Amino acid sequence: VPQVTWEDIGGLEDVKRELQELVQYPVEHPDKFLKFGMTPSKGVLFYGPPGCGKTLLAKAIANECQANFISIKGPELLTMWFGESEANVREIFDKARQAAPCVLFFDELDSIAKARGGGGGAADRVINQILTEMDGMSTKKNVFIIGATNRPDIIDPAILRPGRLDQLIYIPLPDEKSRVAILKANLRKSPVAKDVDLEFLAKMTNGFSGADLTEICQRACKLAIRESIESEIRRERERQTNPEDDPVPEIRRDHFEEAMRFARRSVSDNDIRKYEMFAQTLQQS
Amino acid sequence: VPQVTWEDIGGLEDVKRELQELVQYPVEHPDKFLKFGMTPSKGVLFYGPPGCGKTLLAKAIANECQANFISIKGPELLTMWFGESEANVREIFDKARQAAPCVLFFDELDSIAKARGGGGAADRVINQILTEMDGMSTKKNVFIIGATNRPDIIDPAILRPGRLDQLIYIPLPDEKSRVAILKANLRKSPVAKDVDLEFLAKMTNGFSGADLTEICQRACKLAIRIRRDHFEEAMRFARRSVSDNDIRKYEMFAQTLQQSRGFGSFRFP
Amino acid sequence: WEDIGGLEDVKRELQELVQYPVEHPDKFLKFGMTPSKGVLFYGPPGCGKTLLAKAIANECQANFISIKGPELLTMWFGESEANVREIFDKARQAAPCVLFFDELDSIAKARGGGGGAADRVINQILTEMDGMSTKKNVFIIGATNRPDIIDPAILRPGRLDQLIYIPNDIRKYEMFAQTLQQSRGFGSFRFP
Amino acid sequence: VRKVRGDGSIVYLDGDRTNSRSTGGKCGCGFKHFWDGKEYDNLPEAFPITLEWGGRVVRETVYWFQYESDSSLNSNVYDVAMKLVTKHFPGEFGSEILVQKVVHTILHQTAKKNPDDYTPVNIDGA
Repeated sequence: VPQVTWEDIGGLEDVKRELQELVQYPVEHPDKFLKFGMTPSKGVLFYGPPGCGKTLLAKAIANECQANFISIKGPELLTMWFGESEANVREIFDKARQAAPCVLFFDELDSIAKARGGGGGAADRVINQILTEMDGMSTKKNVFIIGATNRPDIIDPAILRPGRLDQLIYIPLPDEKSRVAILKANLRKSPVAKDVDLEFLAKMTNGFSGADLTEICQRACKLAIRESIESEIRRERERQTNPEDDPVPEIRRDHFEEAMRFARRSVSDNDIRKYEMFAQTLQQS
Repeated sequence: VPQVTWEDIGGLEDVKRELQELVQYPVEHPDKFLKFGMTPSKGVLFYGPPGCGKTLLAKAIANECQANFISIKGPELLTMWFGESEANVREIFDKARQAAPCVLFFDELDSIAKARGGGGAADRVINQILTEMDGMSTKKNVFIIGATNRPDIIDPAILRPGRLDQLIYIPLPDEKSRVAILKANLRKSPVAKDVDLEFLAKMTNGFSGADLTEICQRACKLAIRIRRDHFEEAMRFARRSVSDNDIRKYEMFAQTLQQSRGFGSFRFP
Repeated sequence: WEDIGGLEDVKRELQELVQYPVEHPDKFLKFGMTPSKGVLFYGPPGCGKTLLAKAIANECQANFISIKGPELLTMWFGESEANVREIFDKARQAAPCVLFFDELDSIAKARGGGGGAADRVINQILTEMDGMSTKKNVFIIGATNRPDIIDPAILRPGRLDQLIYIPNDIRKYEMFAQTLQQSRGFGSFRFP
Repeated sequence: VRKVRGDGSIVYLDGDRTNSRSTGGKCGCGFKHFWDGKEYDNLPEAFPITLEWGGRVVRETVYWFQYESDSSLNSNVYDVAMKLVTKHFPGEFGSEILVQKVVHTILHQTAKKNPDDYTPVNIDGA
C-alpha cells in the first residue's frame, strides 16, 4: 500500500473525484453498484506531460482505498517485448488478483509503441496479452488497471475501447496549489528555513512539472550539502593549524535561489499544446 | 581502483567539482545527505568529442574516492546486443554491487544506437541497463558514469530523473589540460629538458587527448630509432581527429542545455 | 620481399611496426612503448597485401595466420562470431605471429556498401584486440579493398590505427589517401 | 527610408543596414545588419530544408548565423530546429523525431567547411 496521500499533489480535484468514483465506490459501495446495475469500470488511462504526477495519482488513489499497489514500469514492458516473454503479463495480473483489491499501474503503456516508432500495425505481443488478461478478469475482485502514457496518440486503440481502459484522463502540469503541495512534499523530511516562502516559489514556477520541482528541491539540498561540507573542511586549515556554530543548519533562501539558476522546464509550451490538442480532439467528439 | 589521478587530465575544474559532489560527497559524508534528506544522484552521463578523457575522468574520480572502477566497453555492449545476451547486464551490476563503492563506467552507451543507424530509441541492452539502475538500491554507493559521443541518439529514458539525469560536457582539452595530458603521456619515457611541453600544447589547439597521445607516441617511436627535433618530426604527422564542425554539435547542445535554465533571476521577497 | 618489386616505404613501415618490437623489446621498454596491436592495408584488389603480410612475417620468422574473407563471412552467417576467440587463441599460441585478415570489409560489403556499421564478427575481433596482451607479440594486419566501408571503430588507437596504401578505380584510393592527409597540414611546428 | 518607433529607432525590417558598428566583418560595410529584431555582425546564410510530417510538405528556408563576434547570436541547430518544427507543426506528437532530422540536415548543410566562402543572403542595401 503506497504511503502517498492526496496532499503530495494537492491538485486535480476533478481527477481525484473521478478516481474515487471508479476505484472507491466499487470497493466502498458494492450495494449501490449492484442496485443500479452499473458495471464497475475496468480501468483508466492517464495521459499527460512527463513527470506530471500520474504515478503520484495512482499511488494516492491506491493509498486512499488502502488497496495494494504494484507498478509495472515501461522498462518491464520492453523486457517482456524484446524477450518475447509476454506470458509474464498473465502472472502479473495473477499477482494483482492475489492482492485484491489492487491498482495495477503501467507507467509507460506506450513504451513498446515508441520502441517500434510512432511498418506493422498498432498491436503488439505485450499489449495483446494485457488486453487478453483484462478481458479474462473476474470483474468483481476489484482489480483496477490504471495505465499511464506520455504519448496517447500511439496507444493501441484496442486498449481504448469500452470495457477496457475506457476512460482517458488528462493529467496536466500542476497548478499553483498543486505546485505548492508538490514542493511541500519534496521538502518534507528536509530542514528548510521557516522563512523560505514555498508559496512564492510555486508562484514563480509556472509550467514546471512535478519532476522539475523535485529537481529544484534536490538542487537546493545539494547546494546546502556542498556548503556544509565546505564549511567542515574550512574548520580545519583554521583548526588543527591555528588551535561550535552550525554553518548550515537548514536549507536557507539563498540555497533555493541558487538552485533556481539550474531550474529548467522539461515540458515546453509545445508539449502542453500537444496534450491540450489531444484532449480537445477527444472532447469535441 | 584506478591509478589515474586528477593531474593526469589537468583542467576541467567544473567537471571535477561535479564528479566530486556526485561521488565523493555521498561516500565520504552520508550523514549530511541523511540530514538534508537528499537522494544521491544514481549516475552521470559524459558527452563530448571522442577521446577527450571521459574514461580518464571516470578513472580519476574513482581514484579520488578510492572506489573500485568497472569499465564496460562499447564492444561488450554490442556483444550483448548481437547475441541477445542482455541478461548478463544483471550480473554486471551485481559485480559493481559486490565491489561497493564502485564507479561503473559505460564507455559507449550509444554504441548499440550507432550500430542500428526504423525502430525507436529503445533496445534490449539499454533496457536492461535501465531496469538495473531503477532496481538498484541507493544505499550502496554504486555510481554509473555513461560516456557518449552522440548525446542526442542516446535513449531519452536513460536521462530521466532517477537515472543518468545529469549530463556533463567534456570539451576538447584546453591549454592547461593539454599540457597535463602531454606530461602524463610522457611520464614513463626519457624526454630531454629541451622540449618545453608547454609551447607545443599552446600550438596544438583543438587536439583531443587521443591526438596528443598519438603525437607523443609518434615522437617517442621515432626516438626509438627524445629531443625537440623528433617531437617536431612526429608533430608533422599530427592529425586533428575532431574538426570544428564536429565541435559545433556538442558546443551548441551544451548551449541549448544551459539556455533552458532561464530562471536565475528568481529572488525571494 | 623480392617477391614484390617496389613499395620501399611500405616495407619501411611494416618492419618498423613489426620487426623492432620482437627484435628490440629492451629498446622499446627504455622509451616506455606500447607497440601497435595491428595495422590496416587498403588498395586496389590483388596489389600484394597478402604477400606483403607474408613477407613481413618471413622477415620476422613469425607464423602467418591468414583469415580469408570467406571465413569471416561464414562466421557472420550462422552467428558464429564466437569462433573469432579461437582464431586469436591460435594466433596467441604462436608467440611471434602475424594474424592477417584478408578482407575485413567482406562482411560490410555483404550487408551492402539499413543498419549502422558494426557487426558481430568485427565486434568480436575488436573485443579480442582490446583484450590482447602486449607481451605476446601478435600483429593484426587487416586488408580492405574498400577502406571507406570498414567499421570506423577498428581504426581507433589500440586497434588497427595505422592505414597503409598498397598501390577510375585508382582515383578512389588516391582521394581516400589525400583525405587521410589533407588535414595533416600541421607540418610546420618549429620549437623555439 | 522607413518608419520610426517613436523614440527614434527605425523599424529596420529584415536585412537593413543598421547604425551600429560591425564588431565582426566579412561584409565590406562596417555596420551591424538587421535580422528578426536583432543586430548581427553580418548577414545570415540561407538554405532550404524539407519538413515531412503527417504527409505535409514545407518549403522553409533556414537562416544560419555563423561568423558572429558576440558568440551569443550565432545560430543553434537545436533551437533553430525546435523553432521550425513548432512554427510549422505546432502541437503534433512525435515532433522530436522531426526536430532531430532537421538538426542533422542543418548540421550537414552547414558543414560545407569552406570558411572562405560565405554566401550572404541576397538582400538589397550594403
